[PDB]
Amino acid sequence: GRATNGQFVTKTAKVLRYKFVRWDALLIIQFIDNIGVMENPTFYRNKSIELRSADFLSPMLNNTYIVPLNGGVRVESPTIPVQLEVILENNSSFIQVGFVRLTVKNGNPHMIIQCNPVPGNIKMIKIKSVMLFTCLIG
Amino acid sequence: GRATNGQFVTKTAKVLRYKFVRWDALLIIQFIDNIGVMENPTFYRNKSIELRSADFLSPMLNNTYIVPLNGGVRVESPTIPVQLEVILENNSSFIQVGFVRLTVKNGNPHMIIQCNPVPGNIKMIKIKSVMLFTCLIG
Amino acid sequence: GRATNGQFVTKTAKVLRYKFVRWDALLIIQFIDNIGVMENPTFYRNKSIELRSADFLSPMLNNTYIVPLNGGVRVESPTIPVQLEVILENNSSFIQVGFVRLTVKNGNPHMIIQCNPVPGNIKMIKIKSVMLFTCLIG
Ligand SMILES: CC(=O)N[C@H]1[C@H]([C@H](O)[C@H](O)CO)O[C@@](O)(C(=O)O)C[C@@H]1O
Ligand SMILES: CC(=O)N[C@H]1[C@H]([C@H](O)[C@H](O)CO)O[C@@](O)(C(=O)O)C[C@@H]1O
Ligand SMILES: CC(=O)N[C@H]1[C@H]([C@H](O)[C@H](O)CO)O[C@@](O)(C(=O)O)C[C@@H]1O
Repeated sequence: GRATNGQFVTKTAKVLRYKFVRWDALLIIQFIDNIGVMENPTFYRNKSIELRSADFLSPMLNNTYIVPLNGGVRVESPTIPVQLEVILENNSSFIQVGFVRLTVKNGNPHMIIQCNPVPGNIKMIKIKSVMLFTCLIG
Repeated sequence: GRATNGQFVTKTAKVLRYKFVRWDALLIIQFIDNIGVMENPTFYRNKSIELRSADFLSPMLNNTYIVPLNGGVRVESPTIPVQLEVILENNSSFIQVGFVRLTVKNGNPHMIIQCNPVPGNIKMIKIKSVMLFTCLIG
Repeated sequence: GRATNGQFVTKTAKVLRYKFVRWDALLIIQFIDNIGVMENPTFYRNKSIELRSADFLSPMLNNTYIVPLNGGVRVESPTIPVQLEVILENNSSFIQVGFVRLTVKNGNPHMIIQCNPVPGNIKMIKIKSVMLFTCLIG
C-alpha cells in the first residue's frame, strides 16, 4: 500500500518517527527524523538521531546499548549496520560502524545498538545513517 | 504471501535454516538460526551462525571464504555487511565488519564471506548478525 | 512485477546500470554492473563500480563524495554500507566500509558516498559490493 506514519518514544520522551509499509508477511520500516539533505548544490548534511545515556538501560554489557521503546510496531528485525558517532563524557567522539536491530521483550519493542569499545563512558550516540529495516512477520 | 521455511546444508552437514517470501521478481530471505534475544530485561544475547574451516573451499584467496551449500534457493543476492568474529587457530579472535553474498556456481548456491586480514589461519567464523537478503530475480 | 532495466549517467558519461521493481509506495533498485562471480570452482571475483575524481563535485567536505547523476529514478533512499577501495593520487589504496545513499537535489539524483579520512587526495573510489536499495516513496 502507501506509506503510513508512526513513532516510537524513548524513556526520556524522545519521539522517533518512522513511515512503514505492511504487506502479507512483510514489514518495511524507515526512520525519518534524520534524512540527510543537500542544502546547496555542493554540500550534503547528515542529520543525527541522537540517543543519550538516559535513553539506555543500565547495566550496559559488551558495548550493547539497549533503548526501551513504547508504541510503534513489534518486530524482530534483521541487523542493519549504520554510521554512529559515539560521544564520551569528556566530549571526545568516535566514528564507528554500528549494528542495529529491533527486538521485542516482555511485549515491548527495544532498539539494540552495538558498537566498538571506547576509552570512556558514553554520553550520547548519534545515528547518522538513514535506517530502513525489511522485516519478516510470522 | 506468508513466510516459508527452508534450509541450506554445508559440506559438514551443518544446517542453515531460513524463512523466505517469493513475490513476482522479488525474493526476501532471512537466516533464522541466530536471532538474538533479550534473555532478561537488561541483557541482550547475540547468537552466532558458526562456520568452521571444513565448511570453506580451499584455497582461500584475499580474505574470501566460500561456503558451498546444498538445497535451498539459487539467488544472486546483493552484498550485506554483518558482524563477524573470526577465531584463529591459536584461539585469538577479531571482531570485524564482514560482507556476505549468495551467488550461484555450476548450479550450486554458495555463500561468499569477505573480511579483513588476520595474523594467522582461521579456525572459525561466527556471524553474529541477523542476516536478511532482499534479492531481484530475473 | 518483473525487473525493469534503467541507468544513471555520470558527469563523465559513465553509465551505471540497474534493475528495479516499483510496487505501491516501494521501490527496490539494484546496481548491476559489478555483480561478482565465481569464475572457477574455487575463486570469487569482485567487480568494481569505478568512480573517478571527475565524477564528484568540488569542494569535497568531511569525506563526503557527491556524484551528480542524470536520468534514472528520483529517490530518497536509506543508507547502505558497502566495501570501498579508495585509490589515492600516489596509487596507495585503502579498503573501507563506505556508506551510500541516493538523494535528490534541484530535481536531480545524486549518489552520496561517505568514507573515512585518507592521507592524500583521492583519484578513484571503487565500490566492490553489490548495492541494492529498498526505498519508500511518499
Ligand atoms: C528474539 C525473541 O525471540 N524474542 C522473544 C522473547 C524471548 O524469546 C524470551 O527471552 C524467551 O523467554 O520472548 C517473548 O515471549 C517476550 O518476552 O516478549 C517474545 C519475544 O519476541
Ligand atoms: C554471478 C554470476 O553471473 N554467476 C553465474 C555463473 C558465472 O557467470 C560463470 O562463471 C560464467 O561462466 O554462471 C552460471 O552459468 C553457473 O555456472 O551457474 C550461472 C551463475 O549465476
Ligand atoms: C532529502 C531532501 O529533503 N531533499 C529535498 C531537497 C531539500 O529538502 C532542500 O535542500 C530544501 O530546500 O529539496 C527538494 O525540493 C529539491 O531541491 O529537489 C526536494 C528534495 O527531495
